[PDB]
Amino acid sequence: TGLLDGKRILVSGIITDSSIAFHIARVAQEQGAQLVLTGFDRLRLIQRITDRLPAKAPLLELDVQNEEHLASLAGRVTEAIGAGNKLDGVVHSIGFMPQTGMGINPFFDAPYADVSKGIHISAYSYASMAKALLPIMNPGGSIVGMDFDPSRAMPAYNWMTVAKSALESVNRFVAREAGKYGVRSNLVAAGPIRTLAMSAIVGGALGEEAGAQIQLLEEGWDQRAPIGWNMKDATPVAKTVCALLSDWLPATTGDIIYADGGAHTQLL
Amino acid sequence: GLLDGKRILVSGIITDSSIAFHIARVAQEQGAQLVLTGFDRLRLIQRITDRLPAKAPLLELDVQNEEHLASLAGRVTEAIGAGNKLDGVVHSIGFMPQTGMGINPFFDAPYADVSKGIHISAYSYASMAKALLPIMNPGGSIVGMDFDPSRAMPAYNWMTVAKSALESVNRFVAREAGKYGVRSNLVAAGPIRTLAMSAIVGGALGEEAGAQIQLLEEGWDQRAPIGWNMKDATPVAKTVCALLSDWLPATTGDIIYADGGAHTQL
Amino acid sequence: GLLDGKRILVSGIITDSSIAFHIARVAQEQGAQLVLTGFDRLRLIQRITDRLPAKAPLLELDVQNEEHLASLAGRVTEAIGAGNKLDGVVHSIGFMPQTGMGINPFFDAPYADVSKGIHISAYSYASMAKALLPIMNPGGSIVGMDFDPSRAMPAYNWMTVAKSALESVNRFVAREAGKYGVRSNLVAAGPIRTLAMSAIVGGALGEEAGAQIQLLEEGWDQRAPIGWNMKDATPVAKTVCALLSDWLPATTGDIIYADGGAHTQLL
Amino acid sequence: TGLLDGKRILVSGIITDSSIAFHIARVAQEQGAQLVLTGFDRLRLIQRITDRLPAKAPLLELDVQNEEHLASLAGRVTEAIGAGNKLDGVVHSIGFMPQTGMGINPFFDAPYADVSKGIHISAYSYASMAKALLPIMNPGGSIVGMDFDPSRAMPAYNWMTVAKSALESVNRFVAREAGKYGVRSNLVAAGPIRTLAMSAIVGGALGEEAGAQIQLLEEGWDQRAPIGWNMKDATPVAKTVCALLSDWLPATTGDIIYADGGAHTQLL
Ligand SMILES: NC(=O)c1ccc[n+]([C@@H]2O[C@H](COP(=O)([O-])OP(=O)(O)OC[C@H]3O[C@@H](n4cnc5c(N)ncnc54)[C@H](O)[C@@H]3O)[C@@H](O)[C@H]2O)c1
Ligand SMILES: NC(=O)c1ccc[n+]([C@@H]2O[C@H](COP(=O)([O-])OP(=O)(O)OC[C@H]3O[C@@H](n4cnc5c(N)ncnc54)[C@H](O)[C@@H]3O)[C@@H](O)[C@H]2O)c1
Ligand SMILES: NC(=O)c1ccc[n+]([C@@H]2O[C@H](COP(=O)([O-])OP(=O)(O)OC[C@H]3O[C@@H](n4cnc5c(N)ncnc54)[C@H](O)[C@@H]3O)[C@@H](O)[C@H]2O)c1
Ligand SMILES: NC(=O)c1ccc[n+]([C@@H]2O[C@H](COP(=O)([O-])OP(=O)(O)OC[C@H]3O[C@@H](n4cnc5c(N)ncnc54)[C@H](O)[C@@H]3O)[C@@H](O)[C@H]2O)c1
Ligand SMILES: O=C(NCc1cn(Cc2ccc(Oc3ccccc3)c(O)c2)nn1)c1cc2ccccc2oc1=O
Ligand SMILES: O=C(NCc1cn(Cc2ccc(Oc3ccccc3)c(O)c2)nn1)c1cc2ccccc2oc1=O
Ligand SMILES: O=C(NCc1cn(Cc2ccc(Oc3ccccc3)c(O)c2)nn1)c1cc2ccccc2oc1=O
Ligand SMILES: O=C(NCc1cn(Cc2ccc(Oc3ccccc3)c(O)c2)nn1)c1cc2ccccc2oc1=O
Ligand code: NA
Ligand code: NA
Ligand code: NA
Ligand code: NA
Ligand code: NA
Repeated sequence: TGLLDGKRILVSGIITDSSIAFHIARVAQEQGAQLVLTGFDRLRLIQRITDRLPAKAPLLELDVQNEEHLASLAGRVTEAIGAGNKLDGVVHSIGFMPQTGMGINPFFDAPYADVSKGIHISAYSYASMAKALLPIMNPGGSIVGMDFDPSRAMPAYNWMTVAKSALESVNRFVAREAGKYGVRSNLVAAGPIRTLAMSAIVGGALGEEAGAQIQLLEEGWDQRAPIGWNMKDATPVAKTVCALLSDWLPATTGDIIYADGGAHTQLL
Repeated sequence: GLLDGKRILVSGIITDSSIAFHIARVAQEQGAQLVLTGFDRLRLIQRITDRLPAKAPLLELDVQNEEHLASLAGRVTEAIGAGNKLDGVVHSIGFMPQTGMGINPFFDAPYADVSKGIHISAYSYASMAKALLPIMNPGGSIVGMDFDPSRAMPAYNWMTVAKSALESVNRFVAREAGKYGVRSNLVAAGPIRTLAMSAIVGGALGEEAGAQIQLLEEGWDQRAPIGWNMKDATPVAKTVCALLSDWLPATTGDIIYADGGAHTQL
Repeated sequence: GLLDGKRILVSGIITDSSIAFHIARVAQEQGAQLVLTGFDRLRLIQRITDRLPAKAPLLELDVQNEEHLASLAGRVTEAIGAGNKLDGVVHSIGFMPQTGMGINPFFDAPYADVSKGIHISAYSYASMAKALLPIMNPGGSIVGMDFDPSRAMPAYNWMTVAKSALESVNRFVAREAGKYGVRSNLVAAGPIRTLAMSAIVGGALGEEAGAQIQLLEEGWDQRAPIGWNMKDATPVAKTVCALLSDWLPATTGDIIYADGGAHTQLL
Repeated sequence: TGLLDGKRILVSGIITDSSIAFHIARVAQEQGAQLVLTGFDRLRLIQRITDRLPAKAPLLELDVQNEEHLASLAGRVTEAIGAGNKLDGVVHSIGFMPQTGMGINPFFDAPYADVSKGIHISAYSYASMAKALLPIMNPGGSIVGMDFDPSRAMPAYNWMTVAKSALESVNRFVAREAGKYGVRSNLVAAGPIRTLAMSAIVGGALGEEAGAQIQLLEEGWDQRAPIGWNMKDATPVAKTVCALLSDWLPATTGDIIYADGGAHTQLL
């Protein structure tokens, strides 16, 4: 009956009820999965959000820049799911880039310390989480990360585009490691969705250009997408992540699935 | 069932090893009601499809025959009932004359041979979509079979060119299908022992067929981080069923790789 | 001269706006000795090729005509003199019937029309390489013209499919050409005002031809970091001459984009 | 006469006479270019090596991680070429990755501080040099960087593959900035060449397998390449860089030219 019945899945990246990770968790629970959630920094606020999910799920703290949190993660997950049990899926829905690396801030003015922090959180941490969690994953398992197609340069995304290009490369090497465990590793390249990162990181960096730039982004995406695109609806993206967490894409690994309305395949 | 209540047309069954046979079997296991299409050997195809878990009507369809295409939607509507439409369409059809394959020199394939292969293998994806889109429901899905042609390779020769054209046709079919709320995608599969692999590819390789196919399988399984078994079409069938389902609703004009991850590695 | 001493065959001249006319002009300015091929209206084509800076023999070549292809190497050898070989070949040929283009419905193009377009626009790149590789020197270069078909777009319709096929053919021609020490590559150009743009692409757009080309050009120039001028074929002709030269000796089966960098960007 | 007659070009990345940058400089000088060279750390060795070039060229110190070197670079180059003169070309031929990020060292065991150093030198510095040098470049100018095709994961290249994926993305954004000055930015993806980085960095990280792994790489590359490939010959790569520095690829920017014998377009 449920697409993920009997599956134990770790979902990182919930910060608000608009987070892509919130919708992934909601859809996964609706489909029978038992979740373990991870949150960063504002744990009291995150628990208030995760209480809105269909079912209870333990929340563990994880700052991906914190070596101690990573070294303890597998043990804390095992305590949450019970000794002897393993995870079937892991969702990396994490990203960050300082303001200097985004929007109308000049591309050449982002200092390396800022870009490095963004690449650490947005790309290297996909390898860090796989390293910590592969030893407690079952064969047939699935690791999924979130991508924003960085094949071409574009306005505002700036250094986050470089971090996503690095993340696509990391995913191909993580697939080589995960294959030793019978585990798949893939990214879902989503179209634009109204989340806290889009408003607070992207929107805040666009300044007086946010209104026009985001309208043109939204309109162009919906126009290029042969089936349209609704930036207010994360459900099609959440369903796609759940398809990769399921047993229905068993031969796909080190790859990118586009949940973008088909926009990347069209010029206009 | 993943496809409960869905009405899906599946083309391309010729034997019980056909990729379409496994797609049809998995779709039926998942609750789909099928309409099947077959080319030329209707008596053999009926005997083969009697091995599927459930009954399904078999319609004749030669994609080079304009009359078959012009009458196809009406014949499908008769099989599924007036007022009912399809939710899914699977194109699992290919052909290339021997001159366009194997050890036969690339430059020696005459255009009449290449053209026949492009007609059946690439243009017909647009033909089947033209015939069936008027009888598809919104939220529907059209899926075609691909073999990654982004880089030249031994033996695949002109079939590589037909698949490159098929990928381009798929992106334009997605533009037309979107007007109906329908998705169009290809599944690029790794190598599977089928009649086309043995008769068409192996036939054109001559004395080197066994050795070249062994080298292809071993190399594919090595490159693929999760391995690859050419004797098992089930992972490819499951991937097609995922695209026919409501679980990839935002993917269109695209290519899903069901190849063990081989295309992403060296 | 970049091409001093080189003997190069250039197909595809029909008007003095043809991308092939500008490739031939820049190649002659750079010291190359040319052999030209033309289709159908050879008397008219000779009057156009008389506008080039230097004389060049003009040969008839309809790429759908097996007899023309079978005699081509002998006719080229007669034009350049026995004992000499070609260093370069330029394929700057394309055609698609109206049904396969513009506002005409993508599904209404009959296969006979699409097949004719694929024959002329893609298979012929393999035909010309088959006919001419036997009379090419090591270090030589075959160049074809492409229009980036990696993503679908309005109006280009079935010509996009033909260019996707041409890209795949080019990778296989590189395998054959490598046996002769010859490179094979395509140049994916941005939009240039030529007879095919006006008569074929524009012809199939009905009343929207002007609006569509102006919007295509504006968007292309905006997206291209160095800009794009659709009235100037010289940057494209120079790129083809770079591939015909000895300065890209390790590039084959590939695509070089002379499009202002538009394909690598979004606006 | 010369392909680069009258052009003033800065060339970074010479360490030995096998460096790709040494062959780029030699071919550029044979084609009439006037060079300014930059070197890192081993200036006494670099000066002796550059004395083997066909013509004299000033050598300037440049450590791309040193902010003071980058801030003074344009003034130092202007002093070398004369006030009132500007550069027509810039060649970035710089790369580094700590041993943990390469060879048989496990992908997951490379600490972020090591990956970050490698990404700083190998990818971010392409944007650093463009920021420093664009104010002193003429319209019609050209910036070229060196790439190794990272579109697919492969043995041994490990985190350097991630740095090159990031560099390709950086190049597309440097093209947007360089276009404001009428300057092109592109990468050359070269096949394998026996250089100090190949022997000391890649070979060093392969341990006891260095000889066999490099032999298989060379043999396979030459087999896949329709026109073949010679790892002992950097001249085809140097000529390709000179073609991009010339006026003969005037409409190509934010792009990647493959000087790899055509290997990337084939399977065998
Ligand atoms: N919203 C979009 O349009 C969109 C599109 C494509 C891809 N994505 C990607 O989806 C993912 C989720 O982003 P979102 O849009 O849902 O925004 P969001 O703000 O809801 O989520 C971003 C998450 O990253 C977490 N994070 C930041 N630093 C962290 C750290 N040190 N350790 C652990 N977690 C950390 C934040 O706490 C937050 O939960 C990101 O990878 C983003 O790049 C988003
Ligand atoms: N077998 C593989 O390794 C493999 C891998 C990737 C993709 N594919 C693709 O999968 C598809 C199915 O091939 P397969 O391997 O299952 O082989 P198969 O021989 O089982 O199927 C090929 C089918 O094409 C049909 N066909 C041929 N001419 C036709 C026509 N005129 N009208 C209608 N149908 C026609 C045949 O009747 C047959 O059913 C093809 O598109 C093939 O290129 C196969
Ligand atoms: N104009 C553009 O914007 C543009 C952009 C990118 C690529 N291209 C490509 O450049 C090439 C040249 O086109 P153009 O734009 O210069 O237009 P054009 O009309 O000047 O040239 C097209 C040429 O194809 C020739 N041709 C047609 N059928 C032929 C046949 N049977 N045999 C031999 N030659 C035949 C015509 O005679 C003509 O010389 C084509 O491949 C085209 O697709 C054009
Ligand atoms: N050798 C190959 O097979 C090959 C193939 C493709 C691409 N490449 C690329 O070509 C470029 C040149 O490498 P190579 O193979 O000639 O090796 P090399 O060892 O000759 O050159 C590497 C250079 O990087 C310089 N460098 C390192 N850290 C630096 C810093 N902090 N500041 C400034 N310069 C610094 C070194 O001083 C050296 O000159 C690199 O980007 C490399 O990745 C090499
Ligand atoms: O990327 C663009 N603008 C910025 C942008 C991207 N997005 C989507 C998104 C939101 C939040 C994300 O999460 C994050 C987390 C942490 C840190 C930074 C982002 C994220 O990864 C992606 N929303 N706004 C544009 C692209 C574009 C493409 C085609 C044509 C025109 C275009 O115009 C644009 O403005
Ligand atoms: O493609 C290759 N060889 C030929 C080949 C392809 N296949 C898979 C297949 C079977 C039948 C197919 O169906 C059809 C139907 C109708 C008409 C032609 C084929 C089909 O499309 C694809 N099996 N053998 C090779 C690729 C390769 C890649 C990497 C390294 C080495 C390689 O070596 C190869 O030999
Ligand atoms: O009208 C459009 N596209 C059609 C097109 C293509 N070209 C360039 C070209 C010319 C002649 C060619 O030569 C040939 C020769 C023989 C046979 C067909 C074409 C050729 O290959 C390519 N010019 N117009 C578009 C309108 C648009 C408006 C706004 C934003 C984006 C857009 O994108 C479009 O692509
Ligand atoms: O990448 C590979 N091995 C490692 C490798 C790469 N290269 C070429 C190179 C040398 C030095 C470089 O400069 C640098 C500078 C600073 C820091 C690291 C490297 C560089 O960027 C690239 N030589 N050995 C392989 C690729 C591969 C592809 C197809 C089939 C099999 C394969 O097997 C391989 O072993
Ligand atoms: Na749309
Ligand atoms: Na494997
Ligand atoms: Na569906
Ligand atoms: Na522009
Ligand atoms: Na070779």
